[PDB]
Amino acid sequence: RNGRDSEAKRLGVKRFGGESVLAGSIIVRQRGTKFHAGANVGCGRDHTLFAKADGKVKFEVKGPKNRKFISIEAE
Amino acid sequence: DKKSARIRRATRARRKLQELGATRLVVHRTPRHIYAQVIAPNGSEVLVAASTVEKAIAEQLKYTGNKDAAAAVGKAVAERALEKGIKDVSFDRSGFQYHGRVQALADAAREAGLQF
Amino acid sequence: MLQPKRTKFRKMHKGRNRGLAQGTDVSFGSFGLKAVGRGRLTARQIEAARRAMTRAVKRQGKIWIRVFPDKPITEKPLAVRMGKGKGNVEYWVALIQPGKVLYEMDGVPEELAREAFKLAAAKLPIKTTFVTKTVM
Amino acid sequence: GIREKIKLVSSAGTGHFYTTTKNKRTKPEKLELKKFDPVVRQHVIYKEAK
Amino acid sequence: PKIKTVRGAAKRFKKTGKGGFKHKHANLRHILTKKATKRKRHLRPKAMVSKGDLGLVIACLPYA
RNA sequence: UCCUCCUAAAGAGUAACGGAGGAGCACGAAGGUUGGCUAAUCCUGGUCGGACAUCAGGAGGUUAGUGCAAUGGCAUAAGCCAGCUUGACUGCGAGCGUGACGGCGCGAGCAGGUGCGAAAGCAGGUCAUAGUGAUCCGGUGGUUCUGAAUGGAAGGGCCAUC
Repeated sequence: RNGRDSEAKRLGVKRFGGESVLAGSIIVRQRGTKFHAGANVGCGRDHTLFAKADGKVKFEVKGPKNRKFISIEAE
Repeated sequence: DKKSARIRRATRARRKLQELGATRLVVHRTPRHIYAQVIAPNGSEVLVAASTVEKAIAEQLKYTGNKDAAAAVGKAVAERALEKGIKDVSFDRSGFQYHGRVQALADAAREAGLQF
Repeated sequence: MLQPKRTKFRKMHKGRNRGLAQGTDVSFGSFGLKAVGRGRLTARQIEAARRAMTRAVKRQGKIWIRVFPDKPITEKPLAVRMGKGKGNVEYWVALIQPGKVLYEMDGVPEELAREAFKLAAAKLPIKTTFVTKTVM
Repeated sequence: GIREKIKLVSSAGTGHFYTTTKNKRTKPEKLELKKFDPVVRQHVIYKEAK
Repeated sequence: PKIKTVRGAAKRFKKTGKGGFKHKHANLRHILTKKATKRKRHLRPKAMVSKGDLGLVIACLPYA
């Protein structure tokens, strides 16, 4: 009675650390918030992370819970 | 714990101001000697501070830690900030209800030039 | 007939038996039977070997079983075409890698221990050897 | 799908309307939301209707 | 005989200056209550025919 | 047909009559904002009351909860309570993700007019991911856009919707 499946949602990181992006570009597609928005990064209703400014994207770990953050520096 | 509850209360506001990147007027209230501080957006340096703990401001008001004290400190921060140059700031409750002394300090500050 | 209780899933993938054994040392008794070859032992084989030693030692000493099946195996019924879903679970097997200690034992002389293990190994499908508890 | 669709008609003379859904079994009374009417470019009261 | 235009195609595609074709979006006819205003708003303007199916459109209406 | 996990070999994708489960909704509030709060499970004392109602204290730190299966996420709580409310708004939309295509998804910002707050600010539905059906034909309301001699009308077109 098996045989059912769902179409893959093509999640994952779209832009990796150290590459320039344009404002509004999608950086990470995720179900929850595995990565939290940092500086110049906005979070969508579906927890999508997009660039709010033009620059280089970088990843880092911050906070007491060592949770991962994505930031953008104007470079 | 009173402190733990207060920090938890103000964490969301502090984070919101931090990511917004704007100078914030932070006020600390106690049974005596209400404090006030102006913090740069990075959060690493204090632009200017005032309070009723120093004799320069504690030599006039009858008692520190009342409505009159809050107005004096709220006023005191004003001309200091205006003299420094910074005009616009974001008020931070720091987990204190914006009802009594905190409101009086803010009301004195806003009417003294630090509109926000 | 060792078998788990209320396992999470009825069926599981075939997998592979690559790698190397972890429980390679005697931990409970003073003598043990180490696995030299690689393969899988069914629940029936484990029961048969256990009965052989208990009779050999005449219920003297202690017996430790260091392997549990915890892996169902299916088998299609005779005269059944390929497909139409996974087969039904038939028996449970334990994957054995070289160096795995199968049974442990204590409370008997070394001489009597050797024959007891030899009888058990005669009813197992994998090459085995006799080992003694080491000091550290 | 017991929930059924309704029409919200602006209190102004304009014919603009909104469309939504509601459950008549639980909340049989009318709906009086205050929404924006672009024909007059003002926020007005919208009444439920068929 | 001269080629016959596909009349159904001629009622759904209009030719543009650079040889492209504009068509109406195909999800704004009915069942509109459950749709977000954002999706309905974006479907209102006319859109250009994709490259892959452009060749099919050319054959359907060789005259227009 | 659609959703979640595994198979799937640490980007994405990836088959089988392979292994497990769900959906064809619900909610004018379960939405928006402002203010406040922080579980499960155990130990001790206490009427009915008893292993398991409610009260007090202690260990515990989220094993709780999150309208609905699963995964990811959630203390700044996305979890729980209350006040005021309709941003579940209109016209757009830089720039991206995803598809052979039809299409689907995210979105800063601008104009108009609103709600909450002293304010910075938040709000273009709901913690996210299922709750859905192209085109044709026809119905309803608005709009002189058109209306085949002229002035109208019928019928079409455009917009909203069935």
